[PDB]
Amino acid sequence: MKVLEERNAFLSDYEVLKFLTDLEKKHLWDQKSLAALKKSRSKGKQNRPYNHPELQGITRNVVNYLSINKNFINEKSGISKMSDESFAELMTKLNSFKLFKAEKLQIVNQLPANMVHLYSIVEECDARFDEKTIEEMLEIISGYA
Amino acid sequence: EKAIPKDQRATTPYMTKYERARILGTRALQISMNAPVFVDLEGETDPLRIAMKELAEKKIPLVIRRYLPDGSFEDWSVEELIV
Amino acid sequence: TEGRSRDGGLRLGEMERDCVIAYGASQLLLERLMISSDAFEVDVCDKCGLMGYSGWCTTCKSAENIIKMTIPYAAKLLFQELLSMNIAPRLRLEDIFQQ
Amino acid sequence: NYMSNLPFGLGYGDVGKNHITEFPSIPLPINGPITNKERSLAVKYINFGKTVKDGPFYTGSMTNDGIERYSDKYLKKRKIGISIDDHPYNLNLFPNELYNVMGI
Amino acid sequence: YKGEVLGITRFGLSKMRDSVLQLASFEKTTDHLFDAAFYMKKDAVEGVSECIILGQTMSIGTGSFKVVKGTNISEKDLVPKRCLFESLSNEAALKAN
Amino acid sequence: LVTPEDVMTISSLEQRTLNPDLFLYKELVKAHLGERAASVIGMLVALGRLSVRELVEKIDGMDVDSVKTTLVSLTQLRCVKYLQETAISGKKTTYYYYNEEGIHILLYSGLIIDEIITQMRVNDEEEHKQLVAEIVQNVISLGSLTVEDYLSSVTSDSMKYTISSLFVQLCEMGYLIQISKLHYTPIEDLWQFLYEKHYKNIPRNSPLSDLKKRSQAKMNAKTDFAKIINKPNELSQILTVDPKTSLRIVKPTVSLTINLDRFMKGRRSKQLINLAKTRVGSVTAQVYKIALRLTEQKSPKIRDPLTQTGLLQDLEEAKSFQDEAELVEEKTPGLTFNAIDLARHLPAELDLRGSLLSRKPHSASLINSHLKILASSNFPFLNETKPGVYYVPYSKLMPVLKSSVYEYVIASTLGPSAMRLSRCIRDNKLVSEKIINSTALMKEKDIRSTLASLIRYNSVEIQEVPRTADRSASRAVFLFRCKETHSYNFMRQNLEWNMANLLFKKEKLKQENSTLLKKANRDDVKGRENELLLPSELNQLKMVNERELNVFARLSRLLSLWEVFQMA
Amino acid sequence: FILSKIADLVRIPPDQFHRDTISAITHQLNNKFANKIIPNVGLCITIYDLLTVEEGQLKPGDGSSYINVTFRAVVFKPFLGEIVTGWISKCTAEGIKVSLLGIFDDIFIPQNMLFEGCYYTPEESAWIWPKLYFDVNEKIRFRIEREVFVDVKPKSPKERELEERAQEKPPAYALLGSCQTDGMGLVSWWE
Amino acid sequence: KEVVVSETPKRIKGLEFSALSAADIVAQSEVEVSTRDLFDLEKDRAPKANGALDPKMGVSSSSLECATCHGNLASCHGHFGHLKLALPVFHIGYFKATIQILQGICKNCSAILLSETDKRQFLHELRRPGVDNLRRMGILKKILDQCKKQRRCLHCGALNGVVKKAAAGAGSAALKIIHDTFRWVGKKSAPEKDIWVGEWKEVLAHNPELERYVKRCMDDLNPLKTLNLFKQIKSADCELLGIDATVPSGRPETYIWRYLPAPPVCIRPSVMSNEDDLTVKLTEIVWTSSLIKAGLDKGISINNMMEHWDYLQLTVAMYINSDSVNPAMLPGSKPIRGFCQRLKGKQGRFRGNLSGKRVDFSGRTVISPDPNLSIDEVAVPDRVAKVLTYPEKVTRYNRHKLQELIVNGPNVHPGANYLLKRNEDARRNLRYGDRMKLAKNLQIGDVVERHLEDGDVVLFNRQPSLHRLSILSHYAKIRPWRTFRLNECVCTPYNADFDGDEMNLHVPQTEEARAEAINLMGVKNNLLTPKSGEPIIAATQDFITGSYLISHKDSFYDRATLTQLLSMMS
DNA sequence: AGGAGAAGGAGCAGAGCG
DNA sequence: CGCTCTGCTCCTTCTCCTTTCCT
Ligand SMILES: [Mg+2]
Ligand SMILES: [Zn+2]
Ligand SMILES: [Zn+2]
Ligand SMILES: [Zn+2]
Repeated sequence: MKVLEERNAFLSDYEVLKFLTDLEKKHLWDQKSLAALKKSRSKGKQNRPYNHPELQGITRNVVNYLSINKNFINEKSGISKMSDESFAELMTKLNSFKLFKAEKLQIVNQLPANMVHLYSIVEECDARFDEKTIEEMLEIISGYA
Repeated sequence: EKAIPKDQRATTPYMTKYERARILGTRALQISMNAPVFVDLEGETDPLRIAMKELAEKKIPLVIRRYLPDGSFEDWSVEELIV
Repeated sequence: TEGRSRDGGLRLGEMERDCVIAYGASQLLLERLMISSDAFEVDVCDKCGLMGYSGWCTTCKSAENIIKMTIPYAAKLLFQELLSMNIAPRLRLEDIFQQ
Repeated sequence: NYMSNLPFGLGYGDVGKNHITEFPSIPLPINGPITNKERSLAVKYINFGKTVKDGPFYTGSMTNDGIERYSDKYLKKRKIGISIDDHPYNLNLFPNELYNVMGI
Repeated sequence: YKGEVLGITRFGLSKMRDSVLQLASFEKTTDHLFDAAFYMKKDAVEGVSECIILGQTMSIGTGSFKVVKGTNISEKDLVPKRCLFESLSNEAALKAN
Repeated sequence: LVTPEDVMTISSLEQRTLNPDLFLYKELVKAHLGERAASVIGMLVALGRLSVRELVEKIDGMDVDSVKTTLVSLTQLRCVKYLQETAISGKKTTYYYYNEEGIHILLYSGLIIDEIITQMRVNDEEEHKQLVAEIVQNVISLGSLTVEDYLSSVTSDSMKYTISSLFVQLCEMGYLIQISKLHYTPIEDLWQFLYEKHYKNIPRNSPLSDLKKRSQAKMNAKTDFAKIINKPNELSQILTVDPKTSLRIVKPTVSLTINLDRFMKGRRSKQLINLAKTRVGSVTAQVYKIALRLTEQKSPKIRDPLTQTGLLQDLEEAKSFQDEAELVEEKTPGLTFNAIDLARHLPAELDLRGSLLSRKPHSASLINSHLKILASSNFPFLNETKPGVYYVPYSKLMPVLKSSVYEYVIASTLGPSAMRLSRCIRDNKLVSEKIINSTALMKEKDIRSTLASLIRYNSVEIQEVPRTADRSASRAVFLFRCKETHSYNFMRQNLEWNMANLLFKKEKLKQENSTLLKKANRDDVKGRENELLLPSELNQLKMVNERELNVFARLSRLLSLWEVFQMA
Repeated sequence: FILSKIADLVRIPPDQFHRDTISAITHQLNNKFANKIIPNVGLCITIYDLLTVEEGQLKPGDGSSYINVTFRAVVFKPFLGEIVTGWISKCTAEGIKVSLLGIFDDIFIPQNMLFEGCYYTPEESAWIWPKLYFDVNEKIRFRIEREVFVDVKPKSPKERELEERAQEKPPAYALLGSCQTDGMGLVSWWE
Repeated sequence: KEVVVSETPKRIKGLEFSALSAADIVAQSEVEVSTRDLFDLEKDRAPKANGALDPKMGVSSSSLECATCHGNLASCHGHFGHLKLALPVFHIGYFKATIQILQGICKNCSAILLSETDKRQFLHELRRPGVDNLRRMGILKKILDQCKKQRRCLHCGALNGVVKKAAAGAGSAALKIIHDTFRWVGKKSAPEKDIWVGEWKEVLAHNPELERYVKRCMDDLNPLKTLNLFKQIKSADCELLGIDATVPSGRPETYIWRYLPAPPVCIRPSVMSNEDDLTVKLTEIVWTSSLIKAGLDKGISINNMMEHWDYLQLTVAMYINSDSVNPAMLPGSKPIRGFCQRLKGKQGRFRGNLSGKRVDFSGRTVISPDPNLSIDEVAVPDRVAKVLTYPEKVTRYNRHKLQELIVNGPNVHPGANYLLKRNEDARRNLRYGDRMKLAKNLQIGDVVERHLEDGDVVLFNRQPSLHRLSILSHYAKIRPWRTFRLNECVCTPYNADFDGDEMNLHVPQTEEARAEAINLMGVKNNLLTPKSGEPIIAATQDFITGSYLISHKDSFYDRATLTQLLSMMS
């Protein structure tokens, strides 16, 4: 019952969508089961593994939240439909612009495409750099959507 | 606390009466609480007799942990111990 | 009860439990001497070895170190009588599992 | 009947009820008002007991997160620590066993 | 077995039993319990008498070994995993500092 | 009604079980050092002498390192002793003790600073007061100190003489001694070491008998013990040295500590003055105030010559200590004094002119009158060697001081009828109830009530006398005694417990109210907390500080109360 | 979101022996840690992986396999340098409570740290600025300054009985933030 | 909200014995027993608010409520009270321990009568890594002899004599301790003796009758004086006495009666009313304590007050153990049942209710023979087989047979008696309720309590149980008569002789108990006695004489006789 | 009962003494 | 050299514990 490690590697808001989407794909996918599917499995009429209500509800709420538009703008999120290669190949500009932090996860999902949003993403963002590496980050991290 | 390795084990390889009775009782409990079995049933309802049949056919999925007085132990299965 | 008229249970005495020990039968002793005679659930504190009630310590008013377990009702009664003199039989608990 | 007994100075009305206050009732004359001398004595007592606790010989203890940003940088350090090694120790007064923990 | 001839009486039975519960179960119950209270005798519950009194499982016979059920679980499907992840965090400042 | 649950919170029945010695020492070290020091000190006091591995095995903390750090801190504060002994069969195992006199410095710190400030007579110069206060504060708060460390702990290019000339003045008055291994060594163990090596170098099969050999070892180790004990107490060779073209300056290398014995002697002088003020005039006691201060520096040791703790008392020969005490207290040349000596040190304010009525300029004939008054008083305040010679008989004045303080505590707590009955039974011996009525003239019902209220403490003992073979309480006649030793024993434990309780209450209050002291530390508590608004916070700070000051005042009064019983 | 590492004891009933060992371990783990707060680490969401599984041990009366297992779960716990959106539902004159999307609404962002020119209008007016205000069911942004926990439950049985006769701590996971810098409040303020 | 919760199984590891420190006794209470009236009578014998039967400590019947955790005689575990005493009194369980503590310490300063090196050696001997009770008792006794040998306190130089207890009788003056200070000083002059004679000179002058009683009058240790001495014993020397001073209540002062815990009413229930001895005795305790408290402030006679204080001693002494052989000291007055009497004897707690009990699912009737009964089998009457159910859990392999048993119902022998669903708690009696639909709605996790059938494992027993073959596990066989039947071959292990002999039957109620019974105590597995290894189950008188007559040399059989004999054999 | 255990006495060689 | 301690060794008085239970 003991908690061993308080925090492992930061599970950024990129895999927290893929894992939940795969879980829903494996059991209780509602994108096509709403058509009145009546597949019988194990002879009980349940026809689904893991009827578990609590996990299904919370995973639906997380997938719904990450499917709603990422709220840097007022219609997808920009992370729900993120190609896997994109996360591994848009890393180049983020790493080249040495922010000197671990806020790479902060930008990949929240507040691209604005100046005030990028400014409030990090502290004294104007003071640290205001010459060329604000518009570059905006045009890179906003170029996905 | 540690486990005596498989290559060097110094205990008897003959199953004992106590080990046999405990194995049968535990398996009977497991079956009576609706566990899958691994022998052709024929016509039988008793978990005890199903367990006896499984033991005779050598198909019980349990292992025995033997505790020496110092505190180490060895692991013997039911398909290894003989009678 | 023990009446000839009531549903008087049959006594499994000292000699009989000695025979059953000699056969080496532990679970049968458990069944015949606790389960089918007087099995009682109790709550015991883990920092002090004292039985509580309803998940409450009633000696260190916490309800945070309470553990449930089954003991003979005669054992419960003996512990309460021992506390009624100036004897405090503190019970120490250990985990069954964890190797 | 165990209720027949009764002392002379006691009537039936007084006995039959066990009541021990269990709260103290006889004070000491030392809890009067304060005096200026005792006031200044308390002030120096307060300065003591405080100076030692803020001193090196404490041995008292029986969000430091891992995330790194610029807030951690140029952050005013709360305190400049001290150790057992700092204070000058006369080696004769201490047994040999304890030399390892002190800075030789 | 303890270097001297100890009988099978109550006085002899204080040989190596060291168990207040079973000594009280046998004879001179209150004397033993009061002595255990005074000297703070701190016995362990390992003897068969204490096992019965507390309704625990004996350590002899069928209670002298442990039954264990093999989990039958492979080993290569227990590796840690995170897909296309570690490109950013550590390497964000792996140069110029 | 009050339920048992409410009892455990309001009333102190939880603390009524704790031992007074363990409670007070543990609370003191927890207040001044912390939780690890309290753990180690509590384990030492509860179990006794222990080693480091035993300390690790006992205390939950199994980190030897933590134990070693706690032990070095406790040794620097000299709250512990050590005895590094070697076993003949092999290796050597050190051992640790709890220092009674080390903790009593924490228990007496404010009083110690008070005495050092007042005795230097630096009331004239302000900076002198701050200087001596800082010296004594730093010494007590650091354990041991050197003049080199103190001088390097000041800004350079200054007048080091101003901060060093009083240091030698401190060392010359006995308020500062050098520290050696005898301070960290048990007295009885030292006596055991010295008693041998004198019973071992005896010739084999010597003509002297075994009793004669043991006696020879006793009186041949007593001299070495006395030499070793008196060495650090009074040997001014450290301050006697003098570097060229310089003043009398102490040796840099020697490390200094407080001298608890001198402070205890000063406390005894204060108690004697305050008790004398209750039997003679203020003018007579004014001279007694300076008579006691003159002989204070050379006064005999107060609690013990360290020789009662050193061994078995004797077969019957504590008379060999009583006689030596009388011999020292009289035949000390400093202790003996005449009416001429008191003239010079007499206060300037005192006049002595009209204080005396014969038949019903600081003249020596005035002093002799008051000293004769002191000798004539029922309390042996002074005694005369020869007509004109004077000395204070401590061997006979301490029992009367103890008995008077005890009976006045009884008067202030229980009834004046209780005081009268206690003195009646003490003056008498084995007095029966009828005789109590006869020689006390008080109603028997009231006498019985007060006797019962007095037996709840170890003040009146009952001596049964049975008239039948079976000691029935109907056929027996009951007597009474006083048993002064039991009564003083109970009185000191009660006061010690109450001091422990007060310190515990203060710590609890600070624990509950540290939430404001945090903001106080944030905003520079001294004088600025008004500017931070929060009038509720300021009022709470005010009443908690008032409670703290009251706690300290009551603590000091309790100290003065138990001092006399702590004597022997 | 972060990843943890927790050891535990998991009991597998004989009914589920037919299933895969990992497929039953994950099921009991999900039962235990479905949508619940683990004290002093945050609110767990979902078991992510499984790293250590001991051999199942049986006690003398149950017949089930008791297994020690260590795993890495998915937990929601931002610290300081975070930014979370959402919409506000319920407001009261003690501060403003903004909601998530059906995960938890136990976050309380005070009015005093909300920008500068804001105050509570009891005239049914949403807010006041000295020059724009938000209202219910509109997009917002904020931060968290300090995260607090509460785990108190010392209810004696008599206290339980009296409470039941007469009939608060909903949140065991409470967060507090601020809205000082421009950019928060609402993203549709601009553009 | 919805925090995680955990439940880890736990095992008993060991008992640890001590005494309660009079702060634990108060932490242990819900009320204080102040009055002497059991019932207020203003509400028809409703118990008093602060009396011996105060409802806060539980209820004695099932029609009431316990006012702490509201529950009847069933669901209420029980709660304690406390009972403060006006004057300290001895604890008869710890009386000799109090004597032993006194004999080892100084009676003036309460320092242990040992030397620092001597006590260091004893301490080293006590803490040796391998030391058991026998070695510890030996070392402690040696310490006792050494301190009894010491003559003068090393700290205060006082005088210490023998500290025996005043021995006058079992009941009267038994709990009195006398210190004989001047026993070891003979032909010597000591300050203690001089002070003694100086004290005694005054009394005789005023009272010339005590000249006869000049002797005796030892230093008596009353409970209050003894308590005040024990509060000063240092902690560092508690180990040498037999006390662990590391923990609170590890103290010699906690073995003196100053608070009496008031037992739960569960322990002392009110029968159908009539009270019991424990409650009566504690009412008497409250009575005498209140008398002492009221009289102390009234200045009642010291001779009178000490006579009551001695009476309160014997009252709490007889409530812990009935040992006042001469009860004539009690004006009201040894068959009373104290706490000690509730644990001793053949019929006490240990030998009557803990190591040996009375069990459910058992029967007893006369035995009869049955040759056609196989050995390994016992024949059970149908009448007792219809009441001795075995609880069979529904498990996907017996659902059909279980619902057939439910349909048959308790009336027929192949039937069931109770039903217990998974989610529900109480058992549904099958004597009523249209068992036809219950059998249809039977699910795969319920438990059916069905009659004893052919093949069920049971235990069989005869008394007295000399060797282990007095109880053997058989197989059941339902039969039309009333006796228990067994094959005459297995009569030898029981020592049975069908002359009116009765035997006991037990039906194990769990799978594990069943399997161990049949696999370890089964007749086929116990054909050989373990005292020699020789057969014990074999032929008997007629089974032997018939075999001999068959195999005699004079016996010749044709084919018809041969084949009939073989058919009879099978 | 019998049957050992245990706590207090009572005389006694021993060993040191001036 | 009797005397006088310190210590055995011997002895007397004082409680505990006695079988299957059979409902
Ligand atoms: Mg017969
Ligand atoms: Zn507790
Ligand atoms: Zn209750
Ligand atoms: Zn003493």
